[PDB]
Amino acid sequence: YNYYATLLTLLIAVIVFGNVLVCMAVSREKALQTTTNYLIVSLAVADLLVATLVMPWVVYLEVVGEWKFSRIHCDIFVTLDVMMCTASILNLCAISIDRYTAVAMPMLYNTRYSSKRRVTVMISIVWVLSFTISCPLLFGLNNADQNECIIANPAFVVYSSIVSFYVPFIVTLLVYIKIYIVLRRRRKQKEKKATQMLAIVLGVFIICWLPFFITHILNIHCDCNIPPVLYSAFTWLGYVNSAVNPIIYTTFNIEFRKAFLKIL
Amino acid sequence: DVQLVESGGGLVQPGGSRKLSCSASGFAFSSFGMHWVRQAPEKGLEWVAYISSGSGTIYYADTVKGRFTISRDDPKNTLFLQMTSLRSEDTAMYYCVRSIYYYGSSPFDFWGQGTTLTVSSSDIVMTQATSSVPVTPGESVSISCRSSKSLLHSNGNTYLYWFLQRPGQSPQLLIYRMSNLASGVPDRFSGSGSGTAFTLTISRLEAEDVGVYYCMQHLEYPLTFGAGTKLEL
Amino acid sequence: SELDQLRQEAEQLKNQIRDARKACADATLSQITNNIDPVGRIQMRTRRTLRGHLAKIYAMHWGTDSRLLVSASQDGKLIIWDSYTTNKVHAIPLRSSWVMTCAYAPSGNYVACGGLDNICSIYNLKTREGNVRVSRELAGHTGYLSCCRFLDDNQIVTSSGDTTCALWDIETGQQTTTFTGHTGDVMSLSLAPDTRLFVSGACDASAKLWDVREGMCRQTFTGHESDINAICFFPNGNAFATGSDDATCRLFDLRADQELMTYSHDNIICGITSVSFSKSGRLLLAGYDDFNCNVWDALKADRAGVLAGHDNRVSCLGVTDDGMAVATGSWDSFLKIWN
Amino acid sequence: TASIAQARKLVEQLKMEANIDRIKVSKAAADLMAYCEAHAKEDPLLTPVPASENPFRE
Amino acid sequence: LSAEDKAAVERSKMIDRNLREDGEKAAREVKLLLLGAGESGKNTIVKQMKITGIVETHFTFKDLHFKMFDVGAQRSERKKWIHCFEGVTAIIFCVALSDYDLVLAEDEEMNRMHASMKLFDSICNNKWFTDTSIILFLNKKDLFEEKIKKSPLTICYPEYAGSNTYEEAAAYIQCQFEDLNKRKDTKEIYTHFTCSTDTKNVQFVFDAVTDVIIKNNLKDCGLF
Ligand SMILES: CCCN(CCc1cccs1)[C@H]1CCc2c(O)cccc2C1
Repeated sequence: YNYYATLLTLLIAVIVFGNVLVCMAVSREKALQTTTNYLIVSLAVADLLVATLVMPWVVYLEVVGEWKFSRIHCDIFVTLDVMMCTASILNLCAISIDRYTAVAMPMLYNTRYSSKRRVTVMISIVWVLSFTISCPLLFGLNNADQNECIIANPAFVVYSSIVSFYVPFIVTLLVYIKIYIVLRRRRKQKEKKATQMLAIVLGVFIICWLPFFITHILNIHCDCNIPPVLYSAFTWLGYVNSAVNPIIYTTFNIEFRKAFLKIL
Repeated sequence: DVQLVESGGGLVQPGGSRKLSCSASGFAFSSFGMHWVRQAPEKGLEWVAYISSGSGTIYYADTVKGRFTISRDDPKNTLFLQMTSLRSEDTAMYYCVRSIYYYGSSPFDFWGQGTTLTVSSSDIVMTQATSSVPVTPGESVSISCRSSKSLLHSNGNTYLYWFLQRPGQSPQLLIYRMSNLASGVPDRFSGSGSGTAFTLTISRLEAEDVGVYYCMQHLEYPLTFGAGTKLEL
Repeated sequence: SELDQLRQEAEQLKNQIRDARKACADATLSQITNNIDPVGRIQMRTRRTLRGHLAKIYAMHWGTDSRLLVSASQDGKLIIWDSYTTNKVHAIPLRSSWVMTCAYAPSGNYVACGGLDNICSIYNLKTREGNVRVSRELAGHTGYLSCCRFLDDNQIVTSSGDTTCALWDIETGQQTTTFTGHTGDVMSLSLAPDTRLFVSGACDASAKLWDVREGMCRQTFTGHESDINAICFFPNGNAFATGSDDATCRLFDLRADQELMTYSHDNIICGITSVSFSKSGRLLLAGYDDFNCNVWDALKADRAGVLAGHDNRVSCLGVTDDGMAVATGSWDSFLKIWN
Repeated sequence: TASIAQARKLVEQLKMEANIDRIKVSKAAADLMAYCEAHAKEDPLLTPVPASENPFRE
Repeated sequence: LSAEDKAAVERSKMIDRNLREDGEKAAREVKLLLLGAGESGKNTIVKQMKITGIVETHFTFKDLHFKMFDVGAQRSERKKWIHCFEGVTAIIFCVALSDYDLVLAEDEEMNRMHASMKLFDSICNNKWFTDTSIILFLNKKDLFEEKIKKSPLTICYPEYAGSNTYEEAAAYIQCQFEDLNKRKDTKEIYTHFTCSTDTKNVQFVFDAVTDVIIKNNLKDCGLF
């Protein structure tokens, strides 16, 4: 299917482009090298390893409808799929905890000495936990067939989906609700922009990932068929978050607008 | 004045234990590296142990490594040396010695008055041209020392230290590298050398120049003294 | 009557000295140097970065040994650095954060620094105790200390926000001659190589020369627009350079009694904050608001190079007394040593 | 009153400065240039020393 | 590397360790200018908050250390020393409201209020303070509330509503100062009418500092 293969190929380029510009911008400007913006680089790197170590091979799998390689290549590839997606979702949760520190514990965010320790801890926990959740795939504990090596083992899929999405989603929703309890106790485009950012950011993280991690558990809990076009479309809608992420997390910040216009 | 006083030890049985102690006062002790040096009765100096300023970088001589532990308590300006399995060969006067390391500094520049300890019953060898020389005031003397390795380091400075011990005193720094005189030392003294062999010249002696002169090297731990030339009136 | 007569005599004498200066101005240093071989590109590179200050560096000075350098910052820490090996030789807690200036003695025994507390604190480095401590606080200035220079271990000259300079006996802790002739407040000192003369720049854009024992200004140089931030003597002692908020640098010769050269390039829009010559006298090095140092053939006034390495305002320069290197300090909190 | 004393002081300073011997700029410039040529071989920033002489080796 | 150079590198690391442990302290302090148009109630707020060259004062209130720089002893050219304070959290500024009908002692032409507006405009719209908020105390509240009954506010301004009640007069002073801010998006002026209870004046500094620091953090996060 050449048209679908073309549209799927264009998604790769958009995820690369946006996540490259944010890495360039934070690499250049000292005014951008704040606590959240290393976490936004870490997000953009997880989105790039989603774009490169995962996207082309999932696109080819979706185009040919079959798996062309040995189980060891699936163990590597799908460890990387689950890892880089989980590193992306955990980066959203880490940025949301950092933005909570920025408002609820504002002197700890402000202080250049201790905030570097916090970036170091939270970027490390993001990547270490994303590798940890994927590691059973590198041990080959996914029982999937070499004809079509999509993940098959139900207990792993449920636990991986829970700790990679439902937990960091509930924690992100909780802390972006706290950043609307504060910012609504402190206050009693204007500071309305902070609520507009919380609405856009949760809006995207619901819209892209919730349909996927719902269907990806429902395919186990229902004992039933799912439409392949729907299940694939929600899978792509998941990867679309890695295109949207750099756009939302940078193009709304005025110092990032300037840093992008210096490249562009 | 700057001071190093040493409540120290006394008699022990051989194979026994003692804690040497050196309370510093009148200076910023927390910033100094502290050595211990010792001197057996009517013999030359042995370096014993070291601690740097941060209480890291502890070192020992192989004769005491693992038997002695060197320790410090900067909130009390105090240095310790805890001595275990004391051999008859450990019978000596022990001197606590301060040292400070930075460009142009003089380490070993002040020495504690020393404690006796007495017992019941791989490195640069440094050596000196004689056991002693006869002297009178107003003469000039050229003491000399030899190193088993070139002490002239690749950074260009040469780690030969010269000390004078006057009769019954604790040692005093004369010159910290080949040619650099300490503070409190008169213009009589002047040192020089090729890099393996060296001299200390005393240009016009005074009666206070009587005593035993030790060269020492500081290129490598273990630190090693010569057996010192006496100048004898 | 009399005040207008004296104002007319001040106008008359100002007119007489500008005519006398224009009479002895028989050439320009640009004409005299038409035959000389140009410097070419001075591609210096950062051989060390000294990276221990945690706030804006405001001043630095070399020792005569040309290996140690002092630097001071808004951190309320003054650091002596081994420039050969990046070691902090000492770090000195100042009584105040506000360090507009520091200097380091011709024998390396003493350090001085000033600030927005008008006191020049003098620190003894080579104590019998191992910690650096204050010898004197030289308190008698009426405005912030902008510059310090030791003549020797027991005499320092200082300049201030009160429009004065002062020469102190560091033993008794008091001014000995005091120099008042500016009208703007005073921003920079340099000693002549003989240390009998000095020259200071002020926010009136006059540079004034003194003899430290005569107690009085010999000469006033006034070619600048705006305001002078920086001064250095040319190494022969017969000339000095000045850096201003007028983005030009200028070279003044004492025996010519006037400006010889004007170092400007049309895209430097911004103030010079510090100046030094190189040991031959052939290079001016000048530090800028626009985050770098320019380097100038001091005889031709062509820009010979750039020291591009700072990410905030260069606030300092010093060429070593042996000529081997140039340190640069900036508001980015790092020194960089270039060769 | 005091503005007259200040103007007398300023006039006396201008007179003291006017009396100074000032030499031809050609001679002043040529001596500045001639010192600068004479010390040219002694300046490691103007004419760099080889790496083994430089204390600031990388 | 020699036995002495290894101990000199150690010393350098000991210096760095303690030099960085001092930065870990100096970054937790809040840095404030204190400015005012001469004798302007400034010294009264300094003693309330505590109870040659620049005077620096320290206080901790609700578990937050402040360093306050009374620079008013530097009589000379701000253009050559005010750039020290670029890292200030907030300027504190003082005006005695009583200054509306007093005149400046060096010429007796201009009202002390207009002299303090010249200073407020001069510090406010300056390039070093472009992101730096101003806390603005209006100091001698009681003496202004008394004096305006005796002396109408039109003695200060050619343009006023002519209302001359204390509340609309005091709010017109605040309006006249906050109208000097040429960059109301990059910096907010936190005006306060100074009062006899020490902790009310200190709490306002703590509030405006905490709110400035939150608005600085939100500008880092991209929530602004
Ligand atoms: C859009 C992401 C799709 N991938 C699966 C790739 C495909 C599924 C169906 C056809 S091709 C998931 C697999 C499950 C999982 C997980 O449990 C936790 C965190 C991420 C992921 C990544």
